[PDB]
Amino acid sequence: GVDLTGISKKSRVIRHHTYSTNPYIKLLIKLYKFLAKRTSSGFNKVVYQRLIKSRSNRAPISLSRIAVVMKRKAVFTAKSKAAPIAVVVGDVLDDVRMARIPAMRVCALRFSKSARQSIVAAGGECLTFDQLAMIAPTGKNTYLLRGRKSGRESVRHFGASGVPGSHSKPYATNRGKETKRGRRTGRSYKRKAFRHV
Amino acid sequence: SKNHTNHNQSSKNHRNGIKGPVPLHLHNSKRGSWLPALVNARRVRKHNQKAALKKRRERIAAFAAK
Amino acid sequence: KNRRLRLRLNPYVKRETAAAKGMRNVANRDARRKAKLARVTKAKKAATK
RNA sequence: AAGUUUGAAAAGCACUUUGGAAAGAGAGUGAAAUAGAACCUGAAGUCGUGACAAAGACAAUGGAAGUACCUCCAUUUCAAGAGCCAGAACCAGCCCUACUGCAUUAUCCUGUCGGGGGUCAAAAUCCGGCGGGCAACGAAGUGCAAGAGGGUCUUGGUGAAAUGAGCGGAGUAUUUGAGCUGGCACGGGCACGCACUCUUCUCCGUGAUGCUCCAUGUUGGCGAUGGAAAUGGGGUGCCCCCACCCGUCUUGAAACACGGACCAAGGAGUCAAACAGACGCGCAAGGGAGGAGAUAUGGCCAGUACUUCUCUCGUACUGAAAGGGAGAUGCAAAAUGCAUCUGUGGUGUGCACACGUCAAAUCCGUUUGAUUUGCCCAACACC
RNA sequence: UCGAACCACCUAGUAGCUGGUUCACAUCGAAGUUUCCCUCAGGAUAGCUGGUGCUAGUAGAAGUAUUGUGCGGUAAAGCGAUACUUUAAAUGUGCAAACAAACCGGCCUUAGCCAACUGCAAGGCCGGAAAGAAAAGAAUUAGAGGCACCAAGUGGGCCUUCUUCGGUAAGCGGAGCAGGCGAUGCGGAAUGAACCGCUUAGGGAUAUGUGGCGUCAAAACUUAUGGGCUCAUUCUCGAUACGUAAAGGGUGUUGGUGGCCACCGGCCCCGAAAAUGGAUGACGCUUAAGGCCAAUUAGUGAAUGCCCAUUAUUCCUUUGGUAAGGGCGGAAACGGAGAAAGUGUAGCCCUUCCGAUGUAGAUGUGGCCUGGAGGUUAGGACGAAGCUUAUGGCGUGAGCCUAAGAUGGACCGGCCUCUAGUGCAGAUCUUGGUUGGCGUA
RNA sequence: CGUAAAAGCUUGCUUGAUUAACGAUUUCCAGUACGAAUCGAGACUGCGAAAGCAAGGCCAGCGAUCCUUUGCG
Ligand SMILES: [Mg+2]
Ligand SMILES: [Mg+2]
Ligand SMILES: [Mg+2]
Ligand SMILES: [Mg+2]
Ligand SMILES: [Mg+2]
Ligand SMILES: [Mg+2]
Ligand SMILES: [Mg+2]
Ligand SMILES: [Mg+2]
Ligand SMILES: [Mg+2]
Ligand SMILES: [Mg+2]
Ligand SMILES: [Mg+2]
Ligand SMILES: [Mg+2]
Ligand SMILES: [Mg+2]
Ligand SMILES: [Mg+2]
Ligand SMILES: [Mg+2]
Ligand SMILES: [Mg+2]
Ligand SMILES: [Mg+2]
Ligand SMILES: [Mg+2]
Ligand code: NA
Ligand code: NA
Ligand code: NA
Repeated sequence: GVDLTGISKKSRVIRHHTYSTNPYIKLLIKLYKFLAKRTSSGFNKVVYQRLIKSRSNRAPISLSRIAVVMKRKAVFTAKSKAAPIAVVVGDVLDDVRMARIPAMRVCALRFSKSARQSIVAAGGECLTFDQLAMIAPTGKNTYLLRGRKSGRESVRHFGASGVPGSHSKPYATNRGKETKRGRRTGRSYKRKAFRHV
Repeated sequence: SKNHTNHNQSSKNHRNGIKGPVPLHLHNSKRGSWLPALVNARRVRKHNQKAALKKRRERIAAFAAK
Repeated sequence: KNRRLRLRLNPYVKRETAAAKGMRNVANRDARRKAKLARVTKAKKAATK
C-alpha cells in the first residue's frame, strides 16, 4: 500500500453544475461556457463561474452604489474614452435615497421595474448578457460588480451571543424576555463587550 | 468509575493540525494600552486623515488640468 | 534493452559501442596491457631515482 | 368465526353393472366436471407414487476449479463458405539467458648467503642479510563495469496511414576508442589531466481533406440441413483443496451467554404547530395575506377568474422610565453656527478592466505566466 | 381472585431500563476523553466525523532537519541518616532566519518625554537599495493559504513497548509517551482479538517478506567436493521467539588459565513427587531429520540453490476524481456505420494520470421495487391479472425481459410528473394452517 | 520560595484596609462564571529633605435567580 494519511482533507468542495430550473439560465450557461473555454479573457471565466452559484450567493446590488463607483472610476479617465459598461451577475434594485444619476449602460440578469425606469429616464441603457456577448465578446471596457452580503439578518445571528466579545443577536421572538442575568452587572454578571484577539 | 487518561488526545489534536498563530499585523488593537500615548496618537491620526483628503483633491485637480 | 528507444534517447551510443568492441578486441587488449605495464614500471623506476 | 364467488342457463349426472350402505366402474349434460354443490382461481409447507442418480461410517449445508452423464434452453455454422477446434510461420512489445573491460596486487613471487631444524643421510616448515621482479591460461574468487538464442493458452496483430541501427533509397567514406605524437596543471620526473597502426558502417525519406468505431494471413480436423456439428448456459454425481452457528449486548462469542420446529398473510420515524439553516421559485424598500364580498355562476362548480381599505412582517434604534432619535465636504468653534449637494469618512490587504514592462514558447499573430501604475467590486483588519 | 375482591372507565398511565426496527451500489469515516449537573446504566458542553460552501490557486504551510539565541534540575555523580545537594546529561522545549516585514536620507503633524531641540516616542508622506538572500556540508516536501454555516455517532474500553505508584503476588488496581485491537481480513508462529510479515477494486505473469526445504506438505528426488560437539534405559536427550526449575554435585566427554595440580567454560547426567490414555503438532530421527557457526553447486578461475502472500513490478478490465488534454461550421466523391457544446443514461466521441478494505455515523444516485392521481403512448377471447419452472437472455446489484404451461378466464403494460397506511428472517411478535416425536406414552 | 545599612527588631507620624468614569489581563477554562491575582487612568490623601513608596497583612481564608433590607438621585 501507499501511506496517504489524511489525503481526503485536501479535496475541495466546488460546484460544477447549476441547481436552477430556469431554461433561460441554462441557455446563458451554455453560451458562457463556450466563451470561457474558447477565449483567453478572464472576464468570461469569472462570469461563467458566477452564473453557476446559488441565489443566496448572488446578492443584489443598488443603483446608488453603481453610480458612486462609476463616478470614482471616471474622475481619473482621459475624458476621450467612453465609460465602461457596468456588469452585475444578479439583480439591480432602485434607491429612493438618490434622485439624480448620470447616464450609464448596465448589463444584468434582472432589473427592478423602478430601476429600469430610472436608468432609462436618466438617458442610460439596460442590457442582457446575450447583447453584451455581441457588443464585448471578450469583456473589454467593463466594470464587474458584486452586491453586499454583510448586513443580512442571518449573518447577524451567527455564533453564540453569550461568550465574551460577541455581538450576535439571539434567536428570540419576544424582545423583552432575555434582558436579565448574564446581560447586566446588577444581575449575576454581564457578558464582556470586548476581548483581545 | 472515575477514569482519567490522555491516551488518544494528541492523535485527535493533530488530525486537523495545530493551527499556527494569527500574524502580528492583524487584530492589532490598542484597547487597554497606557492612556496618554493613546490620546496623543488619536490626534495625530485625525490630522493625517485631513491631509489625505486634501491630497486627493489636489490630485483630481491636477489630472483635470492635464 | 530496446535498440530504438536507447538510440532515440542517446544518439551518441553507437560510438560508445564502437569503442567497446575495439577495447574487447583480443590483439588490442594484448598490446595495450603489455605496453601499459612497460609504461608504468618504467615510469615508476625513473621517477623513484 | 363465517364472501353462499358452481354455471350464461340446473341443463344439479336418466339408465346399466358391483356393493348392506357410503361409494366405485361405465354412460350422459355442459364450451369446460382437474366447474359435481359450500363446487372461480387454487400458492407455500407437508405427504403418496413412478422413473432416475448415486452413496460407507467422514452431520448436513457452503467456496473454488475440473470431469462423467444428461439437457422440452439459447446462439452460430454447413462448400467455398473462415463457424468451431487444432499446428506451424512472420511482425511489434514485454520478459529470461548469451556475448565484458578497467584499476589494485609488496604482510607477495623468485635467487643466493648465514642461522635454525630434522633425518638412516638432505630437503622442508621458520628467521635475518641483498640480487631481481607480473604468482598473469583461465593469477586473485579485490572495487567499479558499458559487451543476437528461449517464452508469450503472461499481450496485440497479418500491414485498412509498419517512423524502424530493424522498412526503404543513395557510397565506401564518416568518426568512436586504443597505441604513438608537440603551453598550464601534478609530484620530488610525468603513471600520461586541461586547451589547440589496429579498431567500427554512414547520409536521406512517407501528416491525419482519416473526428470515432468495425471490417485483411497459412495448413489440417469437424460440419453437405440433421433425430447434425459446435460454443455458451442449466441439472445431478464424483475427485483434490478450502471452510466453526445465525441475530444480539459486550473490551472480548463457535461458546457450557440470551432468542431461534416449518409455511402463508399482517407488522415499527408518522400527522400538526413554533423557530432555524441549506437549496428552488416570484417580487423588491417594499413583500404578502387572512376573513369576507362580487359576478362568470344560475354532474360541470368544494375548482378557476376578480377585489377594496384594512392587518401583518420589514425600511431605526435606544432608555427601568419620563423621553429622545443617526449623510459628506469646506470655513469655523455656535451648550439648534454658516455655505455647497454628480456622491465611496480615512488607512492597509484585495476580482475584473485600462495603461506599460519582463520571461517563456509559436506560421510567428498570438498565447501561457510574472510584475508597475490607476480605479478598486465583494470581503477582512485598524481607526 | 386478598399485607386491600371483582367489573368498566381515566388508559395507548410514565419508563435515564429490556426486546424489535423491512431494497441495492457509490464517495467518505469515528469515539470511550475535557468542563458543569441529587451528576455515575443519563444529559448538556468542547474534540474527533460528514455535508454545504466563501475567498485574489502556491498566499499567514509543516507531529522533520540546519544555524543563532533562551528555558530546565531527572539519570549519573556526592555526602542527612550514620535519601538532601553545589555539578550535571541523553531524550525535550520557546523564538528568529527579507514582499502588509526589515535597512538608508528629506519632509509634515502631536493640547507626547526632556531645561530646550537639529535629541527621543508615535502616525504618515517623498526618495534609495535589494547576491530577493553569495561562499563556508549551508535544507526538504505525492509543499494552494485563510474564513464560515448546518448536523450525526461517541462520553463502559482493552492489549503491548519503554517509564513507573499501591500491593506478598495476580490473566490485580492507578498513571506517563507511542503503537495497536475494538472497526480487519490476508500470509506465518500446529492452535490463540492484541505476536511476526503485510495492510485489502475484478483477473493473469514475474519477484519477494515473515517462515521454511525426511514424510504428512510446495521446496536440498535425505544439497555440499564445510568445521566442531552430543548418547539421553516408564512424563524425558534435543529441536520455531512472544509463551506454560534453583543451589549443589559427576573423571561422562570435549578445552582453557595460571602453576600432575587448583580454578573457569561447552554439551550430557543426578538434584526433579499426583490424580481418564496422550503428545518437539503426529510419525520418526542419532555418518541427525539435534545444538553453535558458515556456504550456494565449491582453493575452478568471478553479484541471484530452492518454495509459499489480497505486498512489490508489470499487463488487461471496472469504478470514482480538487482529475488533465483533444474533436464536434458534416473535406470532396460514393468498404460500412456513427459524430448530442454535454453534472447524472445504453455514459456525445477519443486519449491520458492517480485512488479504491471498514463497525457507529453522514451524504449521492436520468439507482431498483409496491398501491392510487394528472398526462401521453400501447396491448387483450388468435386469451388480461394471478400462479408454476434443469425457460434462457440482460444487469457489479436491487431487479428487468423473453419462452413453455398438456395453467387461468377479463382486464392491463411503458414513459414524464403528483401522492402514500410503499419493500421483513428473527420482536418468549399477531392470526390461520402444517409438522418430527408416534402407531409411541 | 525570598530577604541583612532588610522583607527581621525598636521607634516617629498616619488610615492607600477610602474612592476609583462598565480600561486591559492571568489562573480554572468551554478559553463561561465565581474566588484569588497582575499592569493601569482619574480624585482625595499618608510618610519622606528628595527620588519614591502605599488603593491591606504576596501566594488558602469563600457564594447565583427570586425575596427581605439599607445607602444614593
Ligand atoms: Mg376450485
Ligand atoms: Mg455472535
Ligand atoms: Mg431592525
Ligand atoms: Mg378464594
Ligand atoms: Mg406506544
Ligand atoms: Mg401500559
Ligand atoms: Mg437491541
Ligand atoms: Mg477511507
Ligand atoms: Mg445495557
Ligand atoms: Mg463496541
Ligand atoms: Mg493485523
Ligand atoms: Mg514435496
Ligand atoms: Mg475513468
Ligand atoms: Mg468503501
Ligand atoms: Mg407500514
Ligand atoms: Mg413473511
Ligand atoms: Mg493614584
Ligand atoms: Mg424572603
Ligand atoms: Na443594514
Ligand atoms: Na512442528
Ligand atoms: Na393505500
